[PDB]
Amino acid sequence: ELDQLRQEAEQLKNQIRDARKACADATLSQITNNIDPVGRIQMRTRRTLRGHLAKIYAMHWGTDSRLLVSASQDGKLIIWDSYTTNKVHAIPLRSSWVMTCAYAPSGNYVACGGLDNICSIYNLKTREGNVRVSRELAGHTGYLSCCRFLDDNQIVTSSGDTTCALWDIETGQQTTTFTGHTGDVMSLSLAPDTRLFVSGACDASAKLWDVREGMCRQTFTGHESDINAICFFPNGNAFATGSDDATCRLFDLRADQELMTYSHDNIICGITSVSFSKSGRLLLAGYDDFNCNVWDALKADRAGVLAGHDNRVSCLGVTDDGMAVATGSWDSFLKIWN
Amino acid sequence: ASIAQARKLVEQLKMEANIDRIKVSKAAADLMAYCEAHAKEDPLLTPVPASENPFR
Amino acid sequence: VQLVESGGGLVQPGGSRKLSCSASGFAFSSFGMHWVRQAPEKGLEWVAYISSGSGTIYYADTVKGRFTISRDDPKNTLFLQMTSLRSEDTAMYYCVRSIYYYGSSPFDFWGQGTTLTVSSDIVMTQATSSVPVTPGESVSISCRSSKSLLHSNGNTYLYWFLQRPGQSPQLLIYRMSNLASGVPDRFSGSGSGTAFTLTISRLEAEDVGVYYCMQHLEYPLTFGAGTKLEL
Amino acid sequence: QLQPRAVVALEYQVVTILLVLIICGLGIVGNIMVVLVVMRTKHMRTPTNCYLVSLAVADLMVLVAAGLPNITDSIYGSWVYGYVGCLCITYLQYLGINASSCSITAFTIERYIAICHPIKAQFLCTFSRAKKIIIFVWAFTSLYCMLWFFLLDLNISTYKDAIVISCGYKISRNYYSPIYLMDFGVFYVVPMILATVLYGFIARILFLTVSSRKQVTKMLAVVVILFALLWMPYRTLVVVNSFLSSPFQENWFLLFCRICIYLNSAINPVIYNLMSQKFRAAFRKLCN
Amino acid sequence: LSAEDKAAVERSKMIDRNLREDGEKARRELKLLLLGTGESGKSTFIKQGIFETKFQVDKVNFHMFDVGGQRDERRKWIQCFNDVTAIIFVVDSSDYNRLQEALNDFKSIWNNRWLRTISVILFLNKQDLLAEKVLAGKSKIEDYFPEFARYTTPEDATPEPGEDPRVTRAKYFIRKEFVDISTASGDGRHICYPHFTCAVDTENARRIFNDCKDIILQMNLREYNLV
Repeated sequence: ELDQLRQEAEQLKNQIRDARKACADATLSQITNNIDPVGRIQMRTRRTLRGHLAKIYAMHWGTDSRLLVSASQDGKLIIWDSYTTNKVHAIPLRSSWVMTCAYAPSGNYVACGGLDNICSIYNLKTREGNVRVSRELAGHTGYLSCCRFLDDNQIVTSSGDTTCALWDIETGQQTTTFTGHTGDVMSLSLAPDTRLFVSGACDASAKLWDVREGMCRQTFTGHESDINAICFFPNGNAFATGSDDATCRLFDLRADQELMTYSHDNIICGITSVSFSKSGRLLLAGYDDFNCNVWDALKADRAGVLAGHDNRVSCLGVTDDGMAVATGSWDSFLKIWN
Repeated sequence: ASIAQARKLVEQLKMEANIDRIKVSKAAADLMAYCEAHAKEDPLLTPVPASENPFR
Repeated sequence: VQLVESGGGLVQPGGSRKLSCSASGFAFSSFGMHWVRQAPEKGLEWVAYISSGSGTIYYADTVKGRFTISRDDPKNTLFLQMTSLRSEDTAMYYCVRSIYYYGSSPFDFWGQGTTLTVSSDIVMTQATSSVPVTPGESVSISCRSSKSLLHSNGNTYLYWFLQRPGQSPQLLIYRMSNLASGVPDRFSGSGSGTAFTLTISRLEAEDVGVYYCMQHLEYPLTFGAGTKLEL
Repeated sequence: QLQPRAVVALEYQVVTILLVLIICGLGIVGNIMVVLVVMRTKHMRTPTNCYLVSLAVADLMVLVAAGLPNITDSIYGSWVYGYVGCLCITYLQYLGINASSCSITAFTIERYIAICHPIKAQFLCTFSRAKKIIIFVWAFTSLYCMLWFFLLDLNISTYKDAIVISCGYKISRNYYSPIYLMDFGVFYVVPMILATVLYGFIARILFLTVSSRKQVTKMLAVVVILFALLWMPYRTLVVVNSFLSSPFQENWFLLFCRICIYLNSAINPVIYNLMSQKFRAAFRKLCN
Repeated sequence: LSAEDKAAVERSKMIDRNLREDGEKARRELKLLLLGTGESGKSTFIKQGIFETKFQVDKVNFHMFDVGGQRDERRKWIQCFNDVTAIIFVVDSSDYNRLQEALNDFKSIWNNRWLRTISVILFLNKQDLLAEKVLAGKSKIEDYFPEFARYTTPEDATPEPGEDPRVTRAKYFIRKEFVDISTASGDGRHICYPHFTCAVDTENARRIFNDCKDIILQMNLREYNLV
């Protein structure tokens, strides 16, 4: 009974591997060897954001490329005016163990969550003049990982269990549940058209889901350890994953293959955050050695090093217009690079 | 029973096997074309003058 | 959100009287507050300002040294102490809320007002005073400034207020382009630096009040003469 | 007095110059080493590092401002610098030798609070508190050494064949008993007594991993003995001279006292940083 | 530059003052993390998603945290519990079937890369049931551990005045297992503090207070250049 199913699954895996091998007509490095390198990238810290008194664990830019939300272990969200370094708001949190924060594309709400298993949504534009909890989303059985807004009413969350969820903020219910992982889901990334999203987990695999159907489409392997970050390409046809094996990998949706591997012999530390530039030419990765590295996406060469953080760089962020990069670390400081 | 999980895994592998895949060279060309088409208007790759920098 | 003001009456010249405004429905400690004077048959005038933490206090030149503003945070009320009253202070006094963060609308809510009866600046000019109107038509109200209100940070500081007959002034447009909450999409504003215009489309019966033009580039804040639309 | 001066027979010359060059160079490179290690490494924001960079700057001041004029005064015999030379160089001399003592005092007090009252020290001893203590130390010592600005001079003891200029005192030597007695008192006996008492408290706490308790007690003992013994000759000579009829120069005792000064200043980096594990790990991560 | 900008920066300064006050208030507490399986009794060992517990000993505030409802196999949320004062591990004694699992869990926590400098306070709960199990026979710890055939109780350490010799040997073997795992690595940065306790003890808070004082003393012995 079970033997036939196991044999069929093995045969299907072999067939898909053969399909990948037959679709691998050439290597990206061989094609891109004739492309001129980007040279040396020298980014200087332009703003230093102070006010957090604990480890910063999450950040998220706004759509206007000015407002910035950050989360830290002291139990408070701070909304920053990055141009003037002012603090627009300071939102207390019921649980001090916050691991994620999101900024709505409309700029009206922010979301946060962590070890309390609850996604709390805060209303920023109220007639009373203060920030108030809209509702508390409940239903997850594990610690709440990264969360991202689709619009003012739908949000996609990842938990410490092996499931992702789609929520309706107006009614506070779980519309769709995404199952299939065999480990703790750590990172999320939304496609620019908000029709697909990718999730990285602790099973050393990444999966592609569609929102409206709730069905897994593609599965990507190649990492030897836990995946901690994931980020789409600007064109929406590729994505990059960072893991704990000191290796960034570029994956493809249309070819369903590993496309490029970013690694150095001098890097032995895991990767915390992964982000792209506006054009996708530069890949920025936060590392455990207190530094952030800029990788040429096509040529897989190091372009520059970002240094100046005294602890673990825990989060990365690039503005929509691509003007600046904001890095947050465990030393309770956030720096804006340009 | 694990039979349901095995059937689910087999069905998922079956629906993931029937995917219209393109060659690696075509995707590499598409990525190169996208990167070259947007080489400008990339402040990180091509720095802007201080008059155009809000973080000066 | 409710602002109730009390303490008016008839005062002999040279006397002293204190006005009080009670606030409810919002976080009083997080908002700055102003005092605005209406005059019996004239336009709005600015009196005083106190910050959220009472760090900064500003006064008009006509009331400096004789008027005092104070704030009580535990008991959500605002006080205005008047000394050496002249006949020029016979007017109606309003209390206006303000918060002043990035992307906010400062002059959003106004109080009911109290009637008091006794016995280098920027000139904001509204040349037209009365415009006959017909419902369903579109009209424009112009505004001119002695100094350009466009700042080096890219923001212009123009505020449009509507005062219906027998009611407190109501905010319409702030920073010349941002529509206030609760304002229908009929109203729109445009301008550049010195010349400004408020555009109204599909006029209704609720737009019969007097429109005012305010600047917020520097203290003291100045208002316009006022344009009245009559059906 | 007698015309032909007592000339160096070119053993005093060489011996003096070599010992000063050795001690001062080693101390200078050590203090620059600790400052560079704490500033280049990422995680040296601890209050301990504030105290130890204060002590390193004070020791560098002492060395560069007190030991190097000895080379010149040896080769040439006179003080070839000027009036402003004596004022500035001597302000720096005294400021260093008092700021070193104050830094030692404050570091001993915080060692006591951290070892004998660990939870209170965790809630209390921060980097801002250390910065405040250090700036108060430096300001209150700079005031005293401005008081030194107002009392120096170049004394001329001239033989009929040749002249000697060494910068000395504006008024008689016996009027300097207040400055020197207060100097002795605070900057010598309060750190000595404080170190003995508080480090004995630390030792009785430690005695009741015992291997971590073994070497720390002998390190504390050698710190106390080194401080007391190396600082006694200069301070006691300076206090005794203010009460004698004609003071004691003798040109071989003054070398002894000043060498003790420079040895303390050169030895402080070794005994406060190189003997630790934090500094050694920082040097290993920094310098392969 | 502008009046609205000045008002905004004044609001930011007020927010800064509030943040500094809140951080100063929250700074003065010691944080402890509590781990152990269902069998442990970790819920009731101090009489006074995320579970919250607060107790005060000698005017010192302790803030103990218990993470419930998660999976005990893989624990990757430990990285947010770094820089705590101590980790409290409660071991269900007198349960010979899961002693190996408890030892494996202690080994996994001790060798975690985020807890290299964090000490562990170890509690062996309800030693009473261990006493009846070793006094009544018919439950051989020899079967579950083959090393309990040549082991003899140390001559140096002493038992309770009324304690039987048979209880003490088993207690010392169980403690020795955890001590051996603790001393197998760590390079001396963090140490373990074994403790024997039962369900009716009221002195566990003082034990935690003393162990925390020892932990902070060892931390300041290295932070301040003494060792």
